[PDB]
Amino acid sequence: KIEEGKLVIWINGDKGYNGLAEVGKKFEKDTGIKVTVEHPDKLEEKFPQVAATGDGPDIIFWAHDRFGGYAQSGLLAEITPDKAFQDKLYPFTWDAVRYNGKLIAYPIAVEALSLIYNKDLLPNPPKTWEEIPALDKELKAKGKSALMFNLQEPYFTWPLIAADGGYAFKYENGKYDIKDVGVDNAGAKAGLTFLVDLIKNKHMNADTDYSIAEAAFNKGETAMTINGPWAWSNIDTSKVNYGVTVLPTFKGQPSKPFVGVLSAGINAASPNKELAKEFLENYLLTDEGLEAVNKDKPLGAVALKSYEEELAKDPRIAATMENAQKGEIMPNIPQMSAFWYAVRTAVINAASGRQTVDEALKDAQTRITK
Repeated sequence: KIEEGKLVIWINGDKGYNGLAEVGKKFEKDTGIKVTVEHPDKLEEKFPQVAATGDGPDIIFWAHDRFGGYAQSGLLAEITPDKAFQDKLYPFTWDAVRYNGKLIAYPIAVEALSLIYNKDLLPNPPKTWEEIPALDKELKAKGKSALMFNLQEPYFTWPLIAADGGYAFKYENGKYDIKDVGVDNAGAKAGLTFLVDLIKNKHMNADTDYSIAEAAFNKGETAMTINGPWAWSNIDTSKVNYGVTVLPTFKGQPSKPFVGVLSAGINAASPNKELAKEFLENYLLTDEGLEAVNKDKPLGAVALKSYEEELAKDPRIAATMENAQKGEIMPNIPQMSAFWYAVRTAVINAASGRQTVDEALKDAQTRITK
């Protein structure tokens, strides 16, 4: 039971606060409803504290992965965006926020991975995964390494398997297959095989993580680095020209790194569903509101086509959104998240040498089909 007549909004992201806060003010100005915007980071540890007591915000934002636990806990209220919004919602992302064949959530922001590399040093990046350890090899004798993936965590080992195209990479005439299981493919096995073998070959480091790479970036321990665009904010400490290319190679043909679409829900414990309703439909999912939020967050973030139509004007973002279709949208489905975690444990058991690639993806398969 959340207090009536109030709108508490737990925003989720690096910034975006002022943008959404100003939108919250506009809501309060027109409705008279007191709006409180905040960002209690570490929801993984903090959210449960209010979730288990029937408390929390009225509106709350989650990552494509983290959201699955939000709906799983049963704190997600039914959400029905304006019919026009559902039309402006692309099938790729509109289905991504469904569950049990029902629309349960709405997207707010779109992010994707990539291959960030030192362009000044090597303007020609690895064309494929076989050319990743090629640069680790050249630096191997130099006491350095090109690849700086988080390998202690499954962050950059899960998509390593998926990158090959044998796992979590489907397409059917404007649709995606998230019912099949990819870990049983040799392509999926190859990705995990690459991990383990290249660790033994002293090109990859299972110990390397965010904090190690971050320190390496600030200290300048290596001549170059290969990592995602999320780590680029730490990579660019060197103040040199870093370039970007396609990280994954899908059946021998690269296209576009996987696209993680952030989404938000409404607290079931909120009696203020009408306040979240009006805010959502009138403000949050309005081009003006999306622009306000993207005042602090990257402009690439988009909820509706109606805003993507304005992003089409941007030579760079338009091309990104076009190429985004060449990848796959990550659904916020609770079951899909659990299916990913099945592999996220497999990649670590194999990296640590607890079990083989076959055994690792065997256990993953079982967990996915469970």
